[PDB]
Amino acid sequence: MREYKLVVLGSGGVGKSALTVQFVQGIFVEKYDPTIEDSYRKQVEVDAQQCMLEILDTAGTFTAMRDLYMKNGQGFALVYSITAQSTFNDLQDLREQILRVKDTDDVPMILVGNKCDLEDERVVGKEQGQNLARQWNNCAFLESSAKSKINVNEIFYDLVRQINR
Amino acid sequence: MREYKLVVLGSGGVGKSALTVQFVQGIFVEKYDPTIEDSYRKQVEVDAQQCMLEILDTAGTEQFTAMRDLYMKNGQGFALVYSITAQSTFNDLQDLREQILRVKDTDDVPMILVGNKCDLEDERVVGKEQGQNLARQWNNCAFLESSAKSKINVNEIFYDLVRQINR
Amino acid sequence: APPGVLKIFGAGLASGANYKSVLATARSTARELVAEALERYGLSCVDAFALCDALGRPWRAEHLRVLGDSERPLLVQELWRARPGWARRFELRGREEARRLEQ
Amino acid sequence: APPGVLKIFGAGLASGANYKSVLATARSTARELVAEALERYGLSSCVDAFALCDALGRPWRAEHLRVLGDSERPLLVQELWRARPGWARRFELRGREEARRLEQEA
Ligand SMILES: Nc1nc2c(ncn2[C@@H]2O[C@H](COP(=O)(O)OP(=O)(O)NP(=O)(O)O)[C@@H](O)[C@H]2O)c(=O)[nH]1
Ligand SMILES: Nc1nc2c(ncn2[C@@H]2O[C@H](COP(=O)(O)OP(=O)(O)NP(=O)(O)O)[C@@H](O)[C@H]2O)c(=O)[nH]1
Ligand SMILES: [Mg+2]
Ligand SMILES: [Mg+2]
Repeated sequence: MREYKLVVLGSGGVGKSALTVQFVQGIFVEKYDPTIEDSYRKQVEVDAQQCMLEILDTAGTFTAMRDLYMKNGQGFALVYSITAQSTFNDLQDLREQILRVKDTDDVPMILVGNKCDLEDERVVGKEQGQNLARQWNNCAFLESSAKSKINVNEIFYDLVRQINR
Repeated sequence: MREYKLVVLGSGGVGKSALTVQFVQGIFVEKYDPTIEDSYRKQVEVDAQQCMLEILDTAGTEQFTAMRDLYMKNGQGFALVYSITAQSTFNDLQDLREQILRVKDTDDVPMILVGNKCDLEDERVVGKEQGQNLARQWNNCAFLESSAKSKINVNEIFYDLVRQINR
Repeated sequence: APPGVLKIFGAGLASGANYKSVLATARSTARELVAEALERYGLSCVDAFALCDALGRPWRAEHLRVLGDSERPLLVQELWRARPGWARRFELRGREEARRLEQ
Repeated sequence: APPGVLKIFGAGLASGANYKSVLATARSTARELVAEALERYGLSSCVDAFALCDALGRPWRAEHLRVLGDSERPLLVQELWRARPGWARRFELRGREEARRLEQEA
């Protein structure tokens, strides 16, 4: 079995932990406990292949430990809350830091817009997410909800597919 | 203040701990319990200069001690100790003498030959003429007979080693 | 006295979990962290669980030591290391099974 | 595994004594060794007042220590762990109260 090391990054309260836990355990985390650093191991079939995912659930609220995430991780999910405008703005500097630390403009990645089930609460429209995805060397993009299990599997699937090239 | 590494070697029961505890703590030990490996530190003056001595009170139990190899390599001065009460202790010394001379690989090692329990004149098996001749044989070696009970030559054993190490 | 992060491993405690991390000061205790980790794996109950210093190599812990309640685990981590060759981790285990595996 | 020897340091109990060392097996407990150490230092259950300590520091006086529990097997404690780089490590025999204090504030 081939291991893929994946990293979930983004500002506090966006749903990195909820996305990870939904993917790995199949339950929805309601409580808000800010993560320090959780790690998960899940086996998936991704295109006729048995893959072993190590997924790093990182801290929103720890710049010291951040450099090690980026040096060792092969795939990165950058996650924002469609509810929270600021969370989107903070992603720009995350992209640039991954690229700075790895020294390549060609890193497997996916821009994740979380909380799409909170439709009556949008502050970041799908257009905004695509426009940045475009600017980011035409990077991959999804809107997701960890509550209703929408594109949750996609996030980590797409990442594996990308490393596979 | 120079550090002096001193090893008290010999067969069991000869009075190794006794000599050391006397020299160091000023008291004479009662009962007899097998030493694994003990270490003492005492500051004393020799010739106008105050010195630090690490004394290693070693094991009688030769079969249970392969650590012999380390402390011969490490030690700067040796006091080979036999009781004048048991002949084995004296005979089991030429072995030890050569073992030191082999490891350091020289006959010119600071050394003092020591015949302990000289207060027990009545149970003497090893003569003084025997002890002194073995010293002449051992590349004209330093020799004393000492009593840990009577304070005979106790400090003179350790001062002599220091004096021999001064080079 | 620096505040580092301790990776607390869940030796069969929350499905596909591997470790949850916990911030620890030089004044933090085992018992304070067993508390912080238990509500982190989502599991007083505190009394029946133990923070463990596990050692193995190349998994299966070859030996472990259960930490005392008073012990400061940051110092246990930062001031000691495993045998060279050997790996080391902190482990949250039920008290029963932890004491059982010390012997 | 091997029936090794452990130097138990007598950081001030009897003047002169640097260390006295005991035999320890893989099954030898801390309390067993406290009992043999006190006997060898010259000191019915005066054992419970004394502690076997895993001490550490730069090379000397100890910068941090840990009091072994009575159940703990000391040969394993020294064999399976090591000090961090540049640090010395020795077993110490101490009064339990002295030890529990230093275990908390150093
Ligand atoms: N309705 C809804 N709520 C969500 C969704 N995703 C996450 N949440 C909620 O948002 C809150 C924060 O979620 P969490 O996963 O902890 O976000 P986080 O990015 O891991 N926070 P941190 O980085 O500080 O550890 C929780 O109450 C969680 O239930 C979603 O898709 N829909
Ligand atoms: N009369 C007399 N008795 C002595 C003298 N030195 C030691 N003893 C006695 O002989 C016994 C053994 O002495 P000890 O110092 O234990 O010898 P050891 O060489 O250290 N034994 P081991 O090597 O097994 O630890 C003790 O009970 C001690 O009192 C001495 O000079 N005179
Ligand atoms: Mg989180
Ligand atoms: Mg002795």
